[PDB]
Amino acid sequence: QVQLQQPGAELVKPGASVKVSCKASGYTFTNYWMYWVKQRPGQGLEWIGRIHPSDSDTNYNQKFKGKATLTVDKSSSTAYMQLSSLTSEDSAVYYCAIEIYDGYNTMDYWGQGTSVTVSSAKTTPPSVYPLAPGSATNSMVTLGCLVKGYFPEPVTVTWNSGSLSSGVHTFPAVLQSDLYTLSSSVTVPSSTWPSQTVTCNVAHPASSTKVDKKIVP
Amino acid sequence: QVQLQQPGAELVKPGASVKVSCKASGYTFTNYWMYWVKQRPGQGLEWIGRIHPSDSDTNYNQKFKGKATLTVDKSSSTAYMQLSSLTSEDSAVYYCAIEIYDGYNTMDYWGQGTSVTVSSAKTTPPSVYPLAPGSANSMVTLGCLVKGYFPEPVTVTWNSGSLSSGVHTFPAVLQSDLYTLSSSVTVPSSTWPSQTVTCNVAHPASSTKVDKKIVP
Amino acid sequence: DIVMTQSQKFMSTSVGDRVSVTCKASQNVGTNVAWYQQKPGQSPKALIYSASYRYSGVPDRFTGSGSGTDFTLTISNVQSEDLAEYFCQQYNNYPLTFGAGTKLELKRADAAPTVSIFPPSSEQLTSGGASVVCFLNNFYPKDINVKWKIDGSERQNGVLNSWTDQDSKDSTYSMSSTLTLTKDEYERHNSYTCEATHKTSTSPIVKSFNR
Amino acid sequence: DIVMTQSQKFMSTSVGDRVSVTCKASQNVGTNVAWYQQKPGQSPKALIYSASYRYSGVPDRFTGSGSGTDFTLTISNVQSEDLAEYFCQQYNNYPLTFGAGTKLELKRADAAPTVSIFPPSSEQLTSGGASVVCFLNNFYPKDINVKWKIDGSERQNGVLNSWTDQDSKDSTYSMSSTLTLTKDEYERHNSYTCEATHKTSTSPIVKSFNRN
Amino acid sequence: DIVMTQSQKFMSTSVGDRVSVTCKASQNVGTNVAWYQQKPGQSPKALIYSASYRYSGVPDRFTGSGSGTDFTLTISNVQSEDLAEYFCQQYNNYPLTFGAGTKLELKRADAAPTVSIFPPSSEQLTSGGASVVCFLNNFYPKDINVKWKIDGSERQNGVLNSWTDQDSKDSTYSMSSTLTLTKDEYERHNSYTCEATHKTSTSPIVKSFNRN
Repeated sequence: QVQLQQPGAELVKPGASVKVSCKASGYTFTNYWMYWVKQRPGQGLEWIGRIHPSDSDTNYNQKFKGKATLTVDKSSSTAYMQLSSLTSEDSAVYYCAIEIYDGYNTMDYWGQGTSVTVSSAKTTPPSVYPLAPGSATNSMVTLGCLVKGYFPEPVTVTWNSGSLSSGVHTFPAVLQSDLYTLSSSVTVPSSTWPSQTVTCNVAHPASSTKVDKKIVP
Repeated sequence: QVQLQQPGAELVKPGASVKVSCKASGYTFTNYWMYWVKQRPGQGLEWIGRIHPSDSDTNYNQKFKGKATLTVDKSSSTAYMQLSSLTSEDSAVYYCAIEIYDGYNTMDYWGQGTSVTVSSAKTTPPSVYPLAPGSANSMVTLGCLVKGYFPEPVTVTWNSGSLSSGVHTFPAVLQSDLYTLSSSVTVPSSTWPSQTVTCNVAHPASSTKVDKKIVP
Repeated sequence: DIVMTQSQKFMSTSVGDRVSVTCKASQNVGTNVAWYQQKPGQSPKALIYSASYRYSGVPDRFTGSGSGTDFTLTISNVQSEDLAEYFCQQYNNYPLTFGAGTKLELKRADAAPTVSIFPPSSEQLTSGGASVVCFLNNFYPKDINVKWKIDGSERQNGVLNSWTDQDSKDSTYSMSSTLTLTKDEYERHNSYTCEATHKTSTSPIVKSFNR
Repeated sequence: DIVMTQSQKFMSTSVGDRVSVTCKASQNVGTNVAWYQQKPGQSPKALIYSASYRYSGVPDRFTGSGSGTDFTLTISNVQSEDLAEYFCQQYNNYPLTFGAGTKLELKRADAAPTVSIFPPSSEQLTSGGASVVCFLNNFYPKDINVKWKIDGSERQNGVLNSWTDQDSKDSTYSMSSTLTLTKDEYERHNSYTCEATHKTSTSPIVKSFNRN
Repeated sequence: DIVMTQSQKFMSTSVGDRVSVTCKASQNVGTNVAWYQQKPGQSPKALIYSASYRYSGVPDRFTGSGSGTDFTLTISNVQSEDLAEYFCQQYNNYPLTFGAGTKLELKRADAAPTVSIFPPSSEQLTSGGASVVCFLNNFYPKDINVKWKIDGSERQNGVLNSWTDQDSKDSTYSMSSTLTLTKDEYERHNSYTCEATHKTSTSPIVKSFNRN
């Protein structure tokens, strides 16, 4: 399977430098252009540049000529984008992507995107609090999960390790007092809860935090 | 003349408190309601409350009950609004205002507004640089760069207000806890460089008044 | 740089019907134009290359057209799963430049919210803080108002609100409102109420708890 | 609280014509409605009280109407001086609540920008910094793009841009663009160029100076 | 001076259950501590002396305990008649010092208020004044909001509000709201409304009269 693997997040002080990685596997790494695109939070897509891993040939957007440097490591099949002299305008999600035409079909492959956050604040893992209804009774029951006080973005919220998908609303995080907070709700049959365990799984890769919070009655 | 006198700006640290003053003159201070309005940067108007200086009777917007306290000092004809436990959401311009109906006409009177900035940064006066055109038309454009100050606001005039037409004063931009704005004036070529053109810049938060001549 | 101008920031249609995005290039780019679909929180997904050719996996509901400067992306039999932002892009000249994006909006009948209130968990109470959470799920239109009351007294401070995008299943909206207080401030009061105001009824939906 | 809903965030017309901004009260407020005008950088000014009565000094061009929940402010013979944000307010019920504000815009013909460039002043060069300023004055419409080229090479780092509101005399817009460098980097190059791209010309308006 | 610090300003229970209030002394007072009960509008009533001994006429439901610095007054089978503020006191050291006082509260089910409106009496109208009185009796919880409307316009001035303490019979609360105008203002309007917003109903309770 063709895969592009990127780290989830990276926190970097202003004026420092960061090297985003894109580990390719399952295909001939030196046969396809590796593209890099940037997306500021809430904004549109921007093309940074592309590099051919065969000979490290590059095409840069002039806007990122001195800021972004594209390299490759053919011994590990990894592409690197280095961002230097970091400012607030550099905080964005950085995607790596390739396009493969095999003589029959054309397919695109994207990494998950690396959320780069430029700030002097340190990492804070999220506090996960269960949202149980309260004793004071219908065919459905809504449970919740409060993911409070983390930095930086992002976090991933799943229910029962992904077994619960229908009836799930995960709300966009809001920044307040230099910390992020989001919430998630799930609506399950009253025969499911409180009889069966319902678990809120929260992952915060910037702090290496994985918390499984059960919604106890 | 009826006048409400507010200081231009106030810089307060977060969590501290500040007392905005509104000095009245030219009318019976205890005859009309004193109103207070808040306007956040770029936002709309919000009513904080009103106080009648005769007996200090108050009507408060419930949103500001624990935050704002309205008092008066009749011996100096001054109204005060105290803001406590200041946060970033309290950085705004605060107006005092009155409304006088005299049996014939109805007039409103507003203070200039006090620019409250809630920050931990200190004051920085602006550097004022002249923008003179390159060496060698019937009209010449001059300029003035007001760079690196905090907090808002600053006042920019040309020739002490004598030059008003052809003036463009641009809104300030915040970068790295410092504000920067610019101002341009276009005058006849018979005016400059034959006559002096002066950029007057005032920054009340730092007691700064700079008059920068545009020299060829 | 070549400017790709997507005129409309939003396009509207009903489920099962059709919709079209337009994108105009400042200069002639031939047919070297691509289209991308991005769902909230997901990586971009290429739909069209060479103005009218589909990537593998793209259904024929997505059709691209246009040459020179004017290009159009048409979506047929639109379903709620198609809710996403759509970008045009030119790759005929350097630098490669994207469009500003166009968000698909789906029309539907009005829907009243389902309101749930949640007291501060015993776990959070050990941290010195206290948050009360109110969920407002599956309502339409998006315009809604939440109001917190503490012993009948309105409280606007410490309130954090977040809205989801249009739902990928039923095209509704959801909202989460969290009222955060200190543990001692929370223990000084008893009645905590979440009041929801929406166009689907003149009487607000009220959810509350005590202690 | 009573919600004062001004349906339009922007109202547009031409000079000499008329414009009307509406305001919707969530409950019947009778005629206890006021209107305010606020020009940029100035304190608010009261125009109308009791839904339809003018404050002293307010011209008859400003008229108010409506009763109950529907209210309308109408500005006749609109001039460039009327460029401001207009708020409705209810004072029938407590707390007193304003509308969101409707900003007035004036439609006019296109206008190419007058572009002036200014090298760093010798006074600033003593501080170790160097700012190049480009004024783009009196253009319409507002959409405009400025590119800074240092020796023919685009530079977008350190560019501070600021746009004025619509001018109160000719209804045009103006823009100021400042490119800030260090003193040593400014002296490492020679050609400094301000290029203005506007819909009034297919070719950009170019202004350059050589540091020599 | 010895300080007597009562930990709680308010103590809450239901009718029939029990409460306890604690008092902390800054220095040792042995057992020379007294407890007092004070109902609204009455002189204090001595309940306990020597920390644990009762005055004549005090029921055994009032029990005092403690020695040294920590003292406790317990009331079992609490009834609505026991609603009062309770004080501790030390008479071991001079000057004798009291505690700050703890007011007893009683939890009970919600109760909607009974609202009654009264126009100005003809007697007061001869004096030039005019007071409209609104009674809001026997509601729970104590939180309530009252608005006055004159022909639809809200009047939040010239209003005098008074709350009773918790009722000694049914543990409810009561409110009196009086809007005072001059006789001229009163005769210049017709509809006078007393609006009550309480937790027990999302819609306000409305009592009005038309002077007509």
